[PDB]
Amino acid sequence: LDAELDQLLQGHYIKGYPKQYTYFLEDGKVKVSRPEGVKIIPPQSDRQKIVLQAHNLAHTGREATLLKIANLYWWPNMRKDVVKQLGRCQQCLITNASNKASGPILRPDRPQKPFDKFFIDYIGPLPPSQGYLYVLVVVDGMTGFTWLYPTKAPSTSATVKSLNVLTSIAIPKVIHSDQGAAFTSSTFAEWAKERGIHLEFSTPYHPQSSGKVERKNSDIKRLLTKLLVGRPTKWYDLLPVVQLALNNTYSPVLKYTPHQLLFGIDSNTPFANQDTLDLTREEELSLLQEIRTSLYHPSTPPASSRSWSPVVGQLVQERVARPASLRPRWHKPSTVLKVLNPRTVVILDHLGNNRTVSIDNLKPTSHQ
Amino acid sequence: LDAELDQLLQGHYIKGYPKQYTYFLEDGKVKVSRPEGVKIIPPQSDRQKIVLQAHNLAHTGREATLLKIANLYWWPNMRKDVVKQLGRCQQCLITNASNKASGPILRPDRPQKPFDKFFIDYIGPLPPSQGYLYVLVVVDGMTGFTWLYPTKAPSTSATVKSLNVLTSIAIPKVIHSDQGAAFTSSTFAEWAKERGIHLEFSTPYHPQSSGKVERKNSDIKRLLTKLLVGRPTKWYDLLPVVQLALNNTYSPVLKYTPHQLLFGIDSNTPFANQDTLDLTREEELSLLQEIRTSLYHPSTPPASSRSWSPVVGQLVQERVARPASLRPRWHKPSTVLKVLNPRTVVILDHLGNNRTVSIDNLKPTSHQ
Amino acid sequence: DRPQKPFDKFFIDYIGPLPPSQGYLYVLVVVDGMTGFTWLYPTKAPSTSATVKSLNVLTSIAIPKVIHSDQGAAFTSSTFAEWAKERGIHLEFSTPYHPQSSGKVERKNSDIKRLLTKLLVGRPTKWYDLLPVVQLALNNTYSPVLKYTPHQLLFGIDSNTPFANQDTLDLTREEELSLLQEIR
Amino acid sequence: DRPQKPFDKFFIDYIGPLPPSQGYLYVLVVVDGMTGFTWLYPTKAPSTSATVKSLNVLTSIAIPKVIHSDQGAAFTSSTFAEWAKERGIHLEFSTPYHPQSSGKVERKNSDIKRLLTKLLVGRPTKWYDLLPVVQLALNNTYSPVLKYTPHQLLFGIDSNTPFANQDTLDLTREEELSLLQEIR
DNA sequence: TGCGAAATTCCATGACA
DNA sequence: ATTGTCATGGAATTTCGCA
DNA sequence: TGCGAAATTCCATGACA
DNA sequence: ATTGTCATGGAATTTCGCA
Ligand SMILES: CN(C)S(=O)(=O)c1cc(O)c(O)c2c1CN(Cc1ccc(F)c(Cl)c1)C2=O
Ligand SMILES: CN(C)S(=O)(=O)c1cc(O)c(O)c2c1CN(Cc1ccc(F)c(Cl)c1)C2=O
Ligand SMILES: [Mg+2]
Ligand SMILES: [Mg+2]
Ligand SMILES: [Mg+2]
Ligand SMILES: [Mg+2]
Ligand SMILES: [Mg+2]
Ligand SMILES: [Mg+2]
Ligand SMILES: [Zn+2]
Ligand SMILES: [Zn+2]
Repeated sequence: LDAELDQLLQGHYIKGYPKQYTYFLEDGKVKVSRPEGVKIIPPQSDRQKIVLQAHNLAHTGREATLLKIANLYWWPNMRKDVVKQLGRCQQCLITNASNKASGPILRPDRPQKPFDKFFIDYIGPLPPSQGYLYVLVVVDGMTGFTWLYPTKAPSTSATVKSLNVLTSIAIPKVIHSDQGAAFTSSTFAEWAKERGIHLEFSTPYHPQSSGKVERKNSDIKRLLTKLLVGRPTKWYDLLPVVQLALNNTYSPVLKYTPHQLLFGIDSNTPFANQDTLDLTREEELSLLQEIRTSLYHPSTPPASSRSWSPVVGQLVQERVARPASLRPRWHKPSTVLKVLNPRTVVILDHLGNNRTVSIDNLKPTSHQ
Repeated sequence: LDAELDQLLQGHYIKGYPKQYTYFLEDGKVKVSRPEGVKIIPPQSDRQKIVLQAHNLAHTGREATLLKIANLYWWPNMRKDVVKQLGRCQQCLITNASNKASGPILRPDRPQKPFDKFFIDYIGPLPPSQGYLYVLVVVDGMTGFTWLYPTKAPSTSATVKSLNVLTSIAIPKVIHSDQGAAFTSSTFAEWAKERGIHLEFSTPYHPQSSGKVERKNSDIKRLLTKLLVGRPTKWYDLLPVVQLALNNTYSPVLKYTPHQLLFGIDSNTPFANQDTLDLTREEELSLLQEIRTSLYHPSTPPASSRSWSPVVGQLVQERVARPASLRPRWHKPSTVLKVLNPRTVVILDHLGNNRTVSIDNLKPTSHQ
Repeated sequence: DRPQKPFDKFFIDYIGPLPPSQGYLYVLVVVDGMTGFTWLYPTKAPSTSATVKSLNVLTSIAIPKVIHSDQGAAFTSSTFAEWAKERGIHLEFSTPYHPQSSGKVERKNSDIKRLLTKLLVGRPTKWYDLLPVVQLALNNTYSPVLKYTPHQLLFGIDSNTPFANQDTLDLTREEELSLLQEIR
Repeated sequence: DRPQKPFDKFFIDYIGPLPPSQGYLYVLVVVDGMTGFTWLYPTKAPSTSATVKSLNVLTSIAIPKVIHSDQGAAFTSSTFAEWAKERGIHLEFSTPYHPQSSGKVERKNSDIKRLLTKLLVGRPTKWYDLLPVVQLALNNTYSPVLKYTPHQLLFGIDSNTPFANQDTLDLTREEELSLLQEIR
């Protein structure tokens, strides 16, 4: 306040105020003749108020706030005071966008065996077809082999029915799904515990985590659309056709079809491969075990030049799931409890709960 | 057909069939012992049918189709036949996605003067506030200066009313808008002709073309949201506040506020700049004319490694605007009549009409 | 002492009552002192409330350091004073019965009254719709004293509506006839 | 001559009528010849229509080169023949009154009948719900002749449901008592 | 022992509510 | 307590056929 | 005639239904 | 008949204060 500015007027050096400038009094205010013009030096005790008034005009960031202040004032290290206020404006913290990208995606290992891990998801609502509106899609992680079930709703009950049919063939170690209501119910949890199946859930609002099945959903819809061109959208009867067609389609990068990865030999479908015609089944199965272990696996791509990776203790904010009109897109800051992997974290959330959350649904809180 | 394959069996060389391989007869079919195994060489007259059957199993692209065929057959230049069929499958052409990015965006010149060009647009529907649901946003191109009007609907009639108020100040040479119903009506066309104002419309479904005003819409909503945190969304009374706040906010890259760019001097608002206090108005206006001509202008960024730029005569397909569930995302191919600029074209459309269309809403038809 | 500037001082006044037009009876007239730029607002009354409502539109575009007016009731109320105080606007009153502004402003106000009178005869009820064209006319009128229009001084550019026919502003034989008939 | 493979040949047959269960009366039994893998489908009748409907589910997972069956009406109809022809499936019939398949298949069918009989006593009406567990049991049953289960031969891996207790399959004193009582 | 053409591999692009 | 994916078609690169 | 720190500029990121 | 934009806050770079 006055002490600092008093010593200044009588020409004694205060750290932060360059000595080469002439500090005077005028109209009751301490002033300074600076290259850009004459500015007022407010007392220290006034500065927070000033920064806040300037910031609050339009809730501006660092430079746009500074530029307002600099019109009338000069003092040492103004930006440090601006940033301090930026870091405390609740309204800015929860409304502004991030300008840091998430760190590069993980490419988790392909499950080692068929039936190690299923990925399941719903597609729909679709145009009504025989009273059906949805498809349960079940994709085996190792093979890509896919099962399709028409349903009337994306319910637990229709999931259970379909999976009772599917698991007639084999029981998977793990079923991975997103947090759809169908999959997160206690009825579905019981259904799986009864069978020794572990349920694994995606972080919330992050369909990339179910990417294996989401990507198959694309192929399913794309083929259905093609087969329905210029006809009414009677898709129900094409599910079996699409299922078989996709299960026998080559992945160009793998040089195998999902059917081949599951069975190691084509069934009686068109253009069946015949290379192992002279092998015994055991020789065939032995080649299959080899084929399975040496499939192409992609690697984590380069980070973008301005990504961030989460650190224990960091303040971060979770994206608001379905933000109302004219409401913030971000929750209040919360703390990273645990870094599960570089793309997944436990945070101590906006209430008081632990939440496991994708980094794609977080921003690091700005201004420390 | 038989002629070619006959000459082959009796060991005479046919172009395309490598001489070093043994071509024989068996089970009534011409065959060949190739490194990967024994394959059937169908007669030329059979090949189109084969390619089509293989393709049609799941409407696969080049490699996945080839891989099916290669299971049973070999002939010269198989991929050329596959590609020929890919290029004729209507269903594939209109359903598949593109894998080529649009060429790099244009950065059109900043309009030279205030009132040269207005950009206008609607925001909403918003939560009802005094019976109002929308905002007309009018942004002066040169300055960024913005006018806000609450309306009950995004109608021609409310646009006309608001602009009658705005044009009390000055008449713009050009008003740029998207193809909203409000702006494309004959009533609005008359309203503008009556005043010597040229109407300029964005290509359809391409809000980037109204980017000047869209970008202001973001700031408007962002500030409204901040001011409404923890209060009910009574936005009507904040429009005037937001208008003034944004019109007096610095652009960090420009070092000016829109108000300054329009008037060359701050009005009685907080932190008013005072650098020209000792200039006459004429000196001030002269500095303003200089400031206006030397603003930062960004340049066209680098093309992505796999972009395409449109060429007169090219077959291209326009994106379907609001595609129904299970329907193609692309229209049938059409021809580029005219390249207006590298990002904008006239095409002879899916009916028989000329359409001026953004390249972002086109893909080049695949397989020539 | 510093040169005069736009927004230094706004001069405000009411004109009316006028014949009803879309329910409106008065015009609040605002003239910027330095540029001569005019803004007009239709009101239903010369009240503080109508003034605040109209000036809230203007002051969301630009805020004057000083408002000058006569001692009209609307302008001398404690409400209007509170309004100005909230916006850091100084209020300035001419002494009662001695209205004074500046030559430029007086001339501009004279023009406004005359232009209004001329355009209302024949259509005394259609003025609401004409207020935009009136302002453009006024604001693109060449100033003999300064070498420029208000538009040019306010924005520092030519306008897209030059008003080349600097007009009569005088009432024709016909218009005097029907103006003396309308007050019968 | 080429080694036997999964999908070379499916053996199909009906079992039933059984007591009603969720409206169903029969089980269509499909056994892959090479692996011994079993699939079961509940039907309301041993008709061509129920067979086509059930095999449409199976043949949307894998298509056999040959279907083998007895001369049941469902399998010898011209419709069923058309269905097979459309899918490039050869149909194969045992001569009437002389049913023949393979040792492995015969043994597997015997197991199916016995396992079904054992699990229905006590709950003759609840078999619909048990069909999945039955198939898993059958398909994870070790083959004395081959060193592997059908699951292992079909997929080339161990299962997550090994059925360690290779079971009695014989009816206990109690079960014979209530099985001779249920047919009273 | 190198050439021109074909075949194969690479890989950015975009869509899975 | 978890984690993107992969068909696609031009382009880049490798291999093939022949000498 | 170079240093440490502050100030300014750069610029990827993301949102405008 | 047309065409992206620009606030944001860390990082990179330049300038400032002093010697
Ligand atoms: C739109 N929501 C309600 S959602 O919470 O985000 C949700 C919920 C679900 O259960 C889903 O199956 C899907 C979604 C969104 N989405 C499309 C999508 C978008 C981007 C991607 F990267 C991928 Cl992979 C997929 C889904 O498939
Ligand atoms: C959603 N549609 C109906 S629309 O046809 O596309 C449409 C119609 C309008 O009139 C609009 O004002 C806007 C939109 C879409 N959009 C948001 C948006 C999205 C991406 C961008 F790059 C930019 Cl700049 C803006 C608009 O603001
Ligand atoms: Mg889902
Ligand atoms: Mg999904
Ligand atoms: Mg719009
Ligand atoms: Mg818009
Ligand atoms: Mg008066
Ligand atoms: Mg039988
Ligand atoms: Zn703020
Ligand atoms: Zn196709």
